[PDB]
Amino acid sequence: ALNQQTLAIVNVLPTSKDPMVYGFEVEEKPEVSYEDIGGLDVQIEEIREAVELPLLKPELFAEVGIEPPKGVLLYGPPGTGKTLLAKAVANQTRATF
Amino acid sequence: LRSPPLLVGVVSDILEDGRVVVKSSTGPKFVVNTSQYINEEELKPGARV
Amino acid sequence: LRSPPLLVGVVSDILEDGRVVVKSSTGPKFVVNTSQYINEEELKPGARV
Amino acid sequence: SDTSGDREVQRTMMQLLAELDGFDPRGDVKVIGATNRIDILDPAILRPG
Ligand SMILES: Nc1ncnc2c1ncn2[C@@H]1O[C@H](COP(=O)(O)OP(=O)(O)OP(=O)(O)O)[C@@H](O)[C@H]1O
Ligand SMILES: [Mg+2]
Repeated sequence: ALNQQTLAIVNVLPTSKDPMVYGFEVEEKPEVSYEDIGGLDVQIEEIREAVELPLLKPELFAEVGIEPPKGVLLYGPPGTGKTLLAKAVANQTRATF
Repeated sequence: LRSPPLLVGVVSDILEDGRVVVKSSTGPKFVVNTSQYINEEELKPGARV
Repeated sequence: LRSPPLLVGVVSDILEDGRVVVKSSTGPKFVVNTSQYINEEELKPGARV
Repeated sequence: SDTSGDREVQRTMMQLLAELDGFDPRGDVKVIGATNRIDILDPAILRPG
């Protein structure tokens, strides 16, 4: 931050980049939450092993000596669901979605 | 008519110093200070102000 | 901090008559004549000043 | 793929699939969609939810 009058170095800011709506949105709360876990239930679980399990139990991955997955690619015909899925799993972890 | 214009710009980030970084439409980005009519609830990053 | 902002130019051209065309970082170029602290021996092309 | 008359209109279509009902909640839309055939429309508009 600088004083505009004379270009004086006032106080060093936060580097904070330019995230506006971009990253700021965190929604994971209802409608879609962890009482919408009716599926397609193996497909939801796969997400949990990949994602929640290294977050919550990060140490199991050391014991075995692997890395956790880098991503869970959900795809399918529309409406069947994958908006579903992603949001419930996020709500359970409660992290930076 | 002689009352002045007020500058529209869009909120880049929120500073936790009581300040708001606003990326103005001017071209520069300005660090500006809140007023009593400003509150965190109605601000968002993406807030025209 | 209050000091007049010493704007940066890059010796974009030079002349043997005292004048040195500095492309200023504002956008445009200026032709300015250098002080007695700095000399035209010190001013080579590519020299940020 | 490898068109611009039927590529670009598909990446603004992919945006729609996905904004009209997507991530974002609800509100009060209720989007009234209107069309002349369902025989040259994407199967996501065609289905309910
Ligand atoms: N298994 C499910 N049970 C109930 N509701 C579901 C289920 N799967 C999806 N839905 C709901 O169906 C509605 C419409 O589907 P949505 O657009 O969310 O899906 P998608 O397969 O991720 O889509 P697109 O391909 O269009 O991006 C939503 O309200 C969503 O929560
Ligand atoms: Mg979807």
